[PDB]
Amino acid sequence: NAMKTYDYIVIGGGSGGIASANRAGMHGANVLLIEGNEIGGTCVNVGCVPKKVMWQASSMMEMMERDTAGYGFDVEIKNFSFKQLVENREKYIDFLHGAYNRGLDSNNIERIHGYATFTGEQTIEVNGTEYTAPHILIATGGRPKKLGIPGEEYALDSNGFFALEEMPKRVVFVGAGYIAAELAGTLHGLGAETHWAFRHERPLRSFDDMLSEKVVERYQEMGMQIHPNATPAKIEKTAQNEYVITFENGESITTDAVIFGTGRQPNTDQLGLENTKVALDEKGYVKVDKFQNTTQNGIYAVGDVIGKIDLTPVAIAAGRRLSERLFNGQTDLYLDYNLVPTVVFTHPPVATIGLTEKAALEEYGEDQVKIYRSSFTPMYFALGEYRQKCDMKLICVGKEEKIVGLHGIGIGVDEMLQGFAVAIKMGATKADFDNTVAIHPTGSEEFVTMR
Amino acid sequence: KTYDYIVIGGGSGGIASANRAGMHGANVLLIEGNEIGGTCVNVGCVPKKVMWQASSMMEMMERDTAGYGFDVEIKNFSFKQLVENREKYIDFLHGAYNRGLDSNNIERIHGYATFTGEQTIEVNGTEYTAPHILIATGGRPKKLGIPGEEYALDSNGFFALEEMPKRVVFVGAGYIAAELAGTLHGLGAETHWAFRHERPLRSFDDMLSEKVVERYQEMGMQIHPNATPAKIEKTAQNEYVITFENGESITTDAVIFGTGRQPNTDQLGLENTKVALDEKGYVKVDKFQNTTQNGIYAVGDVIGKIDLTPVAIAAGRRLSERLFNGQTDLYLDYNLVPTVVFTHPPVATIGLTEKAALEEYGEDQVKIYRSSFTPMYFALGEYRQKCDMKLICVGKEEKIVGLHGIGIGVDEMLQGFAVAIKMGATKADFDNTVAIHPTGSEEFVTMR
Ligand SMILES: Cc1cc2nc3c(=O)[nH]c(=O)nc-3n(C[C@H](O)[C@H](O)[C@H](O)COP(=O)(O)OP(=O)(O)OC[C@H]3O[C@@H](n4cnc5c(N)ncnc54)[C@H](O)[C@@H]3O)c2cc1C
Ligand SMILES: Cc1cc2nc3c(=O)[nH]c(=O)nc-3n(C[C@H](O)[C@H](O)[C@H](O)COP(=O)(O)OP(=O)(O)OC[C@H]3O[C@@H](n4cnc5c(N)ncnc54)[C@H](O)[C@@H]3O)c2cc1C
Ligand SMILES: [Cl-]
Ligand SMILES: [Cl-]
Ligand SMILES: [Cl-]
Ligand SMILES: [Cl-]
Ligand SMILES: [Cl-]
Ligand SMILES: [Cl-]
Ligand SMILES: [Cl-]
Ligand SMILES: [Cl-]
Ligand SMILES: [Cl-]
Ligand SMILES: [Cl-]
Ligand SMILES: [Mg+2]
Ligand SMILES: [Mg+2]
Ligand SMILES: [Mg+2]
Ligand SMILES: [Mg+2]
Ligand SMILES: [Mg+2]
Ligand SMILES: [Mg+2]
Repeated sequence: NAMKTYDYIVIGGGSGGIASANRAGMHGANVLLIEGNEIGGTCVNVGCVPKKVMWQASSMMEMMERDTAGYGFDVEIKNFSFKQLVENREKYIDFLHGAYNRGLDSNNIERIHGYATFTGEQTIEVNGTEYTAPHILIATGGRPKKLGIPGEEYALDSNGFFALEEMPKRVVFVGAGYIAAELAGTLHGLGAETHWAFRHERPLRSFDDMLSEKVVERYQEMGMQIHPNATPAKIEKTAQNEYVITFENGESITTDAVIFGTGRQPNTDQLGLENTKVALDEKGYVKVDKFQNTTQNGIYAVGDVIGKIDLTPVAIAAGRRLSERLFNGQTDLYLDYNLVPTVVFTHPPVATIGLTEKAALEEYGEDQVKIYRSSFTPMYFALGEYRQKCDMKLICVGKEEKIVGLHGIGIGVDEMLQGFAVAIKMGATKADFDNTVAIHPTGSEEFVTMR
Repeated sequence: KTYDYIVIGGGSGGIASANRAGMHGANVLLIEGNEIGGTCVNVGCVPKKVMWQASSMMEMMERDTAGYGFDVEIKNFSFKQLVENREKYIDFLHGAYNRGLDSNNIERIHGYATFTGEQTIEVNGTEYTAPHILIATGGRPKKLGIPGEEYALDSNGFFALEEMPKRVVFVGAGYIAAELAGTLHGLGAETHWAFRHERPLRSFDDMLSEKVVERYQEMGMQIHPNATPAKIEKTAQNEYVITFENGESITTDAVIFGTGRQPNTDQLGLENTKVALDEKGYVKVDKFQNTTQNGIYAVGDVIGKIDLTPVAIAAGRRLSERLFNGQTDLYLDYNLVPTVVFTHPPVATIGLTEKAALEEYGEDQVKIYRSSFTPMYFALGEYRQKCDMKLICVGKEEKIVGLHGIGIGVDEMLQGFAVAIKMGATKADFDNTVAIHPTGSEEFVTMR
């Protein structure tokens, strides 16, 4: 009957929760981890992992259809089974569940399958029983928002996309963020007649202009239909087993599926926070200080639920550093949220870190900003007729030309960024790049040979 | 005639130095006896990378497509078309290099130069002089030196191929043999790789040499260690038999070798200068690329330092900045130069090997971080190719003195890490950089 006591209770078994629980357990803490759905959270089950698998498949189909002849190959794709692709993808995710469970076991983590709700400042309830600890981590992540139009029951969010076991012949993606950009490129590369509709002149408005421009340009060249200045009005199911999505501008598209990515919301509703001193912002995100402390001593928060940078490695690092602080005496340790690198898996991929050109100009002024810009055809395309471009930009500030932003779009940029992120975090200048000998022949060398 | 600068060799180093000199107003003469662009453009980095790409594409189609739900058939593979297309691209490069030389007012002569005096050279029976002369003549393949050597092909012979041998034996332990072996193996040839010692790639970190062999063996390449070539004989059925000193013999359609290169200094007329050569024939130079004779300089493969294109280019450019743009103290640092080897999968390396670090700093000052994982790319098929990474750290601060990796995508990962390492990155600098997920590159910043 008495509350079962632990040193640490982690609510949510996703990127942030698993990382924080494991690190606390490694340091000898008696840890309880609570997950209501599936171990691994969003990234493993309906996020980064399945997205990357599908991207890889779509890239493979594109390479085979377009780039093989130039290298002397006459290739025929006798069949493509989207169903088998999905089955293999899900079999890998099941394997990941096992890998994560073995990691948790190695760190002596005890787990509960169910949803937790606070019942006091240091007490939660799940499946009828109460548990208490002096340290509780909220790592509940987020979930998709609804489309909010008539016929939305016919549309699919990202979860709906992953639930697909057959590919639609025609599809309309609604949204301007990286999720819509990535998923649109995936079904398009796999052969669906693909439309991408977004509200303004351009999508990916938070990205550097070079990147938003080029993602659209590259997709448009390969045959994706772009519908800018398109606000959804309604989705109608017709008598012929198909849908018609109409926009406020009057245009319409007949399609087999509508997939939307119009924002996510934090999993703080029905968490019982009224029983704590944890404050939420207007959007429902948990307020935290630099140390991941909520407004109540004894409760912490990391990951998507705090509404800062919604990436798996951020949640992981925030969670690990938090456990080092609480259970390994690293009293002053915290995660720096500046200069976090991001890769977006468009076709080709995008790499970005630091400030956009417009943000740099606003912060430092035109007289203090110098932009280096490069555009070249990767050697990979030298033998075919399709000359896809790779575009790169370095944003430098002051006499010293300190790099405050680096952006690129092109084949292979997904693997080029990590090292440059290290150098930029260290305060790299244009001179530091220039003094590093190039590696030839690679696309990466173009970053250190810009004039 | 008289010029401000005479450049002997129209390869990576010579073109780079000549263009930079012309850009600064020097009257330049560049002499090239063969093809503009030298080794890298014609019979090196460029065609090597093109063939590697074709090889990787075939391996991908045959092995990795089923896992992603594709039933694919390679109906035909035309090595002849691949080479035609490759050479068409190289011809385009010739044109671009020539346009660049024209833009910098470089005069060119097609012929082989020989020194006749300390500041005078001869080409096509005519003499030319200049107060500054750059030797950028590069190197060439060594010969096998055994009976039947004429039946084998060096790397130049490999690029001269317009058709592929069905069965092939690669001879040599260096990166050239390693790369070419992987290329023909991925393109379908029954491939053997024979080298003199227990392992190849002996100048590379042990993790890299060991894994290159392991990865190749797993994919069906036949490895023959402790195999010193003895002879090659042509049989009555128009096939070759290469025999080694250990008694092994292999019947094959071609023997391709990479047993080292030698500097192009022997027919250069250096007896007419004060330019000294080392015991192997390399031109001796100081940190500023000065030969032992004032007025003559040398860059690139001919100096026997780091035989890479970007090194030759940077040495040549900086030399021209020093000689023609008053950058008196400018020189190229040859430490921490990054290298990528296009094996299958590729190899990335910068800094010291584990053994060199241990010898230099001592066991109690060296800490090694290792990572081994299966790239997600391979998660859906039966073949789980591994990616292996190593960070070599020194002292209490764990300064990174070496970084090594083998696996898919490492070819594009290295450049940025080289910048950080050149800046003096520590393990803490890597740890303090947020990872990018999902990528292979994140494993470099998350080792424990
Ligand atoms: C389509 C898509 C693609 C993405 N691609 C990438 C990418 O390529 N790279 C990248 O870095 N990031 C990517 N992300 C973002 C990444 O998935 C998230 O940033 C990350 O999953 C956040 O981790 P988290 O621990 O905050 O939340 P989650 O991983 O969402 O975990 C929260 C967990 O808590 C559980 N939960 C919620 N409430 C309770 C409760 N009361 N009790 C018990 N359990 C609860 C949920 O079931 C969930 O499993 C992507 C996201 C999406 C949607
Ligand atoms: C198979 C192979 C693959 C390679 N792959 C890579 C790689 O991926 N990355 C990399 O960085 N490096 C690579 N290299 C190395 C790179 O090609 C060389 O380091 C680079 O070409 C050296 O440039 P250089 O100017 O010193 O000599 P070269 O490029 O060889 O140029 C020397 C030129 O001088 C000419 N010449 C010689 N003597 C005379 C004379 N007396 N008069 C007139 N002309 C003369 C020759 O015809 C030649 O064109 C590779 C080399 C080979 C053989
Ligand atoms: Cl973990
Ligand atoms: Cl939108
Ligand atoms: Cl911008
Ligand atoms: Cl979204
Ligand atoms: Cl040049
Ligand atoms: Cl050998
Ligand atoms: Cl070697
Ligand atoms: Cl070693
Ligand atoms: Cl060699
Ligand atoms: Cl490979
Ligand atoms: Mg499942
Ligand atoms: Mg709300
Ligand atoms: Mg002139
Ligand atoms: Mg002979
Ligand atoms: Mg075959
Ligand atoms: Mg002669």
